[PDB]
Amino acid sequence: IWLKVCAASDMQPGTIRRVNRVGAAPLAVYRVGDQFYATEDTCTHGIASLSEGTLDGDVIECPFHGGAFNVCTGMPASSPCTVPLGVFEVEVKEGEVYVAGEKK
Amino acid sequence: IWLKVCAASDMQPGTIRRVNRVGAAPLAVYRVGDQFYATEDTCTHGIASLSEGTLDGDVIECPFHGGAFNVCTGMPASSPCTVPLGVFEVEVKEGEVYVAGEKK
Amino acid sequence: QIWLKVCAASDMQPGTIRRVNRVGAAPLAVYRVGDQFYATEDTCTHGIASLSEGTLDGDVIECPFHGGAFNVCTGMPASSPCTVPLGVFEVEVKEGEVYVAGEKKLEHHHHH
Amino acid sequence: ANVDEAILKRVKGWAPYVDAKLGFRNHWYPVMFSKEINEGEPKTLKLLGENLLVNRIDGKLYCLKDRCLHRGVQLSVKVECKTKSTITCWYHAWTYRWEDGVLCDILTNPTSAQIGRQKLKTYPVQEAKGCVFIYLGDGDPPPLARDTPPNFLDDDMEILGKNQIIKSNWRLAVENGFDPSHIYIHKDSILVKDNDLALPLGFAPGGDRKQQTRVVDDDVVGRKGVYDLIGEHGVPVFEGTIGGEVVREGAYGEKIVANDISIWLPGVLKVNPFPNPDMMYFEWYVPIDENTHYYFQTLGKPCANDEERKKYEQEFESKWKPMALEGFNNDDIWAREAMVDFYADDKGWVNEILFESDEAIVAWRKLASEHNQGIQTQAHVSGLEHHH
Amino acid sequence: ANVDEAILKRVKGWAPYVDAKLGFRNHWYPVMFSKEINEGEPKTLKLLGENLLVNRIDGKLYCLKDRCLHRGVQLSVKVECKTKSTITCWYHAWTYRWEDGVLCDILTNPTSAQIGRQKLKTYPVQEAKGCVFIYLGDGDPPPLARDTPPNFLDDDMEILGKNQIIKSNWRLAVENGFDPSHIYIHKDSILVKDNDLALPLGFAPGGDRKQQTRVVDDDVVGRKGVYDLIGEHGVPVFEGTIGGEVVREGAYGEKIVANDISIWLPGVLKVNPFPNPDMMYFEWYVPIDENTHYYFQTLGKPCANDEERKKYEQEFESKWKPMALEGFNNDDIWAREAMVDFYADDKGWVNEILFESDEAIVAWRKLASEHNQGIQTQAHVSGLEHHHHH
Amino acid sequence: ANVDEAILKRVKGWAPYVDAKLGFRNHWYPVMFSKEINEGEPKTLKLLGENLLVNRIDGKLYCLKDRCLHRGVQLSVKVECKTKSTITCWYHAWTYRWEDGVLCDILTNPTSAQIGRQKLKTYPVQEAKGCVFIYLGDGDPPPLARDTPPNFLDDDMEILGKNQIIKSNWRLAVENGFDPSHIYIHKDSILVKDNDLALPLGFAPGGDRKQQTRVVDDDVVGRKGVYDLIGEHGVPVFEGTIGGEVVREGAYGEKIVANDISIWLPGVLKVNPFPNPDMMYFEWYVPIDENTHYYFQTLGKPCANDEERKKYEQEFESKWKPMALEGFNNDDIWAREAMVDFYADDKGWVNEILFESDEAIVAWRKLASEHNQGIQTQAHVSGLEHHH
Ligand SMILES: c1ccc2c(c1)[nH]c1ccccc12
Ligand SMILES: c1ccc2c(c1)[nH]c1ccccc12
Ligand code: FES
Ligand code: FES
Ligand code: FES
Ligand code: FES
Ligand code: FES
Ligand code: FES
Ligand SMILES: [Fe+2]
Ligand SMILES: [Fe+2]
Ligand SMILES: [Fe+2]
Repeated sequence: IWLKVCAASDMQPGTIRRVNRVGAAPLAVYRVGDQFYATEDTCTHGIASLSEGTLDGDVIECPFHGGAFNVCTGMPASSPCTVPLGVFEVEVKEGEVYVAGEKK
Repeated sequence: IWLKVCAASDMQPGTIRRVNRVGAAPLAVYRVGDQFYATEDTCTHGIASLSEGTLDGDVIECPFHGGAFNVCTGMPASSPCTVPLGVFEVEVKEGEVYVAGEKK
Repeated sequence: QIWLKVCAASDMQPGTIRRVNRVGAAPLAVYRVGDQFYATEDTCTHGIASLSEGTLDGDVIECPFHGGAFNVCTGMPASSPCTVPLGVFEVEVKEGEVYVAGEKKLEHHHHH
Repeated sequence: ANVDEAILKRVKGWAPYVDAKLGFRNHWYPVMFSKEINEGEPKTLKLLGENLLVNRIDGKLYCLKDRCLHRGVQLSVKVECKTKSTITCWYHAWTYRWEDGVLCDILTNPTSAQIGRQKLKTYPVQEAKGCVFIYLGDGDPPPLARDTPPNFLDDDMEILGKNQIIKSNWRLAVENGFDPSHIYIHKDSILVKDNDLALPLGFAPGGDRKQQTRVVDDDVVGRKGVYDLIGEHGVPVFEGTIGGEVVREGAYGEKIVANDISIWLPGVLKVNPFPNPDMMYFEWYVPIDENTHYYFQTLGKPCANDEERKKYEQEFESKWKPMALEGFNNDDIWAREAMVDFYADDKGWVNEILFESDEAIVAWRKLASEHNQGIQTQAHVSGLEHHH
Repeated sequence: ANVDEAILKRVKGWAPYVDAKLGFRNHWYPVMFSKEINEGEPKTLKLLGENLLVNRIDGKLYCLKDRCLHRGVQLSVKVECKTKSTITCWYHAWTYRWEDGVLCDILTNPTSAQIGRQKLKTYPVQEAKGCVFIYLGDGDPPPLARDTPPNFLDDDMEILGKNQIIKSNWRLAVENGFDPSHIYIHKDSILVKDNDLALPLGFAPGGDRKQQTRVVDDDVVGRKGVYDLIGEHGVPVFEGTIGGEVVREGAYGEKIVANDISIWLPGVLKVNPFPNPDMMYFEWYVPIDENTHYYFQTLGKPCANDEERKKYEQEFESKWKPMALEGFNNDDIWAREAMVDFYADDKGWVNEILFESDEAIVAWRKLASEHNQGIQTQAHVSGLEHHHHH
Repeated sequence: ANVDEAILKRVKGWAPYVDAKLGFRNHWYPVMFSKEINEGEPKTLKLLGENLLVNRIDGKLYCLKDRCLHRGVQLSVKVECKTKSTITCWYHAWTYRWEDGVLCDILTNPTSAQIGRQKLKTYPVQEAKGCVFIYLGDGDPPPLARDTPPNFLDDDMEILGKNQIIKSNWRLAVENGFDPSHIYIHKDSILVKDNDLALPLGFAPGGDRKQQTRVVDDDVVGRKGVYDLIGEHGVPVFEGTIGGEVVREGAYGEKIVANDISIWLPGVLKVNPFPNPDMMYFEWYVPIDENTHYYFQTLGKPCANDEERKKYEQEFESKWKPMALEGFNNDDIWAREAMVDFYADDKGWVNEILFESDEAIVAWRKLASEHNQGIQTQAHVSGLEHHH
């Protein structure tokens, strides 16, 4: 149900971590300041990896075409992206990062 | 010879007032500060009502294509207007505005 | 005629240009950058304009025809469309008198 | 914005209209006649600058954008409908459902994560009166009645018509059609003579500006249009004079047509009655791109049975189509084309010198500006843009 | 104005000329021959980007802009001249007087307030030497002589010629004509052989810069032009060499032609004498739009009586026109077309690499820049734009 | 700077490539076959937007820019080669040497100070395998091998081909050729049936991204390119399905071709073996201008002597050329043209929706952006600009 990803300190502020899942689409965990968020890693506009894009605040910018998403709502922030990203709630307990295994 | 327009006080500086004359073309009365002026209401470049335009200082801008005239001289101030506007004598007597029946 | 007498160093104001016509040869241009004097061919290498009729901006002369420019010290192009270097002629002041060389400098017998 | 901002600022009375070079989005538009598209035979066309594909499956029409999501090629370059309900792009085999445009399969990679996660744009299509209408807009469409002139959809109204592509912006077409004084170009029409029509050369306006037209802000179905009332208190001109001398005369026929003329959004004119006392005429000027439009002509006549419809169709083909739709309106075609240069650089919208009868055109420009459901932009064509 | 400011800033010596892509406004221009416009038969043409209509009424020519004031359609789409002195637009019947362009009537609404209050643009028209000149400018025109080359208007000068549309900016035609060294493209012209002409391949300049030309800015008639004086101190080239070996030779004929060449505003060349020792040649490069021009060719030969005039005309039709105007000048046509791409983006005006004989062209660019009577702009075409004091 | 900066900023992963609308400067490019240019017979051509003139003097090829330094006219309008080693502009007789472009004489003015002080642009030219290569770059050129695919220059490799002008930007041609899934468009090619080829419809990728290709930047001769390895872990698709039902199958021939496909800078594809198990295929997409390219097709087959070379040529003319170069690749031509509209406004580089097999193309875009030797600009064409 919940996926233990890593220690909060494993990620510097403003970075993104790709979380692979056997037999499933990869996820991207974003560290925005001291807050953590998660979405599907694949941009809904193509095959780009959002974990290889640029994070500006709480908005992830895709490396391929400049499309963007709000990592909290998963809603498109910039064209050409139109299909909402799958969001996954994350929780940090005892300095450990956990991401819901179910798209919620 | 003269027509009763309105009370000089009913007009705020920088405002326009249309004067519909029975059996004749309409006129426009402009209040530039504390001085009053009058011209034909119809723009010479078409069929627009100048009283529906914008007054900037002593220049009236037509709402149709942006043409403009100096309300004192009736001369064109902005293209596409090229034909002088008919100016009518204005007189203020005992707190009331009066406009001459015929142009100057 | 190795050295051509141009004028008195005091007859030229800083930032000015003077044309030096020569019998049987192309004209030269003498530039006064501050207290120093330089010289090159007067004819722009890009066409038939006279650089002495151009505008001097520091040590860069701008051609009046197309806006091309050169460095008066090196004679190298400073602005397009100029691409061919100007011939540079040595200038010296003897007794406060400006003299320009009759032959241009060459990549001969000098620093490597 | 499709026009220079300096120009839009000048035309304060109808900037949205002047900006609507590509037409108005979110409205229904007729593009062809039902008989032109048969079962399983996809048809191409361009509407509001967009390339579209229309197909008839089990009798019902479906509309897909004619541009593959992958590399942007038109699917129509080489149509491949491999199953009754889909169309496969000829390039990399991305396959879409006509029903909802969903990318349901990719023959070149059946395991692609894109399958079921992308959707090709679709538009609502409806057939009425033998005409095919496409809602070039987003979201659930409004009733077709909103975008059609009154009575066009009347149960007993039998519609017949003609369609073709004309080289002029759609607006020049609209304005010419609703232009009260353009009647002058029809003075020598064969219809006027052969159908003994009364036709003045123009009108000497009467009454106030407000009485020259009748704007309809809302109909029972939300229609938006303007009626030309220049003939209400205006004086029909039958003798054209120059320096007091008569140089031309109107037509003193006995048949009175065009009792009322009205223009409706998104851009369709209704002339009643026309070209004969017992008929009704409607014509659309559909935006194809900024330089062309469909000139969709329709003639209507109430018919109670099949015998009347049969008789009507015979009269249409043998008389009304060639004498009216062609013999009359052909002059409207080159007239529209004559205004192209003046407005091509968008400067005509500033330099035009209007006279009295143009009150009708002005009323249309502002009604259109105030009630259109959206301005089509080049971005809608290539792909809406937006950066956070 | 009509060109990128970055480029104009670079051509400090003749920016106005480089900016005059559409030609110079306020000058007279020949557009057709008198015999081409008949009584009551309006003719269309485009001059400086403007569509015009010319009509002959009672023998006199009148010019009206071919664009109705109402919806901007060309009146010529369907000409309706309902009375001798007017033209009625085919659309809504706005009617204009040929003599002053005043909107005198409107058949679709004889009560319109616009009647008598609007005026369609008119342009002065004058016929001279069987040529139709239009003053494409505003206000009362200057005398025609100001915009014509010396002697063109001489009483005894019989003028004959041809006109056609050429695909190149007018300036490229001008500089091709006034070019001293372009004479090379004419080395194989039939006129050279068939009329036994003396024609060098080029010229080796001599003297100083100012001696290369004669700038005329003191002409009592107001004429403004430049005389090409390259042959005055420059030895003509009759033997073209490469590496010292002669590869081409000029023509060694008896007839001496082109003693003097001059270019005059607004853009007319005079070659004297040419194509024969007893004749004078004049050619105009009239701007139609930024890409085209009328190549108005005129040939003059003094004549005292009708007999001489006819002999001249017969001679014109049989020898001059086909051997000179065509056999010689046709090479000038594709020559100016060849320069289009280089100057199309306006960059040619910066990257051109000129040589000695272009000194004449440079003088012309400066004279044209300083003495033109106005820069035609696209705004003049669509409708002047302005907000007065701003 | 050939593309709107806003677009370039969006494609951070390969901006240089998207900007290279006119191609990459400082690379060798084939433009014609040796047998097409004869002794003292000047040929005109446009490469990377520049008009060029090629000539053969004493058997050696020379290339001069086809634009007189004087008034910028093309010398080719009326070629005048007065001496064997020079060309004289037909206008004012400025004469240049083919060998170094130096303005050596001026017939209209032998005393001109410009003589010997101006130089017309020249470009290195090299003939190899019967192909004429021009180095459209500045300074000393690198070894030809750097800009040619592996084995093209092998001693025994006999090269035969065809060349033509295609109306599409060069990059669209490159991506179509290196496209793993476009193979779908060749399913009905006569080459497949007539040469008993095994040809799937597409590929279901396997393994990670890194494994989808092999980026080559360690080649000793300096060539830079990408190998398409989608077939190493990817399940070739032979049964195309829609809704799970087979609607089309690939070709089950015995001959195995295209085991390896690679694209190399400046823009040449290598398919091996093809179109036969014992042959090698290479094709260039040379930029002529922003809208067109030369489609330089070459087929190589090892030959030990003249008897074999002659045999191969006969097979080429009667089979390979009509069956492969044309019967197979003709579809690649209209395919390329079909993508023009989408990418013409440069918006397609932003709105394209890619899928898994495009991983190869993306690798090429990055390699090209990183290893190209320069971006050709319109300034290179009109004349480089720079202000002090
Ligand atoms: C030299 C000699 C003759 C001519 C010339 C320059 N330029 C010309 C232009 C037109 C006609 C003849 C000539
Ligand atoms: C498989 C089989 C043949 C080809 C291919 C993939 N890709 C190609 C690109 C150009 C020419 C031929 C081919
Ligand atoms: S693949 Fe992410 S914006 Fe296109
Ligand atoms: S109607 Fe007033 S500016 Fe045109
Ligand atoms: S002549 Fe000096 S820049 Fe051209
Ligand atoms: S462009 Fe249609 S599937 Fe690739
Ligand atoms: S456009 Fe000429 S009268 Fe209306
Ligand atoms: S344009 Fe070539 S010599 Fe003048
Ligand atoms: Fe009509
Ligand atoms: Fe000539
Ligand atoms: Fe292919």
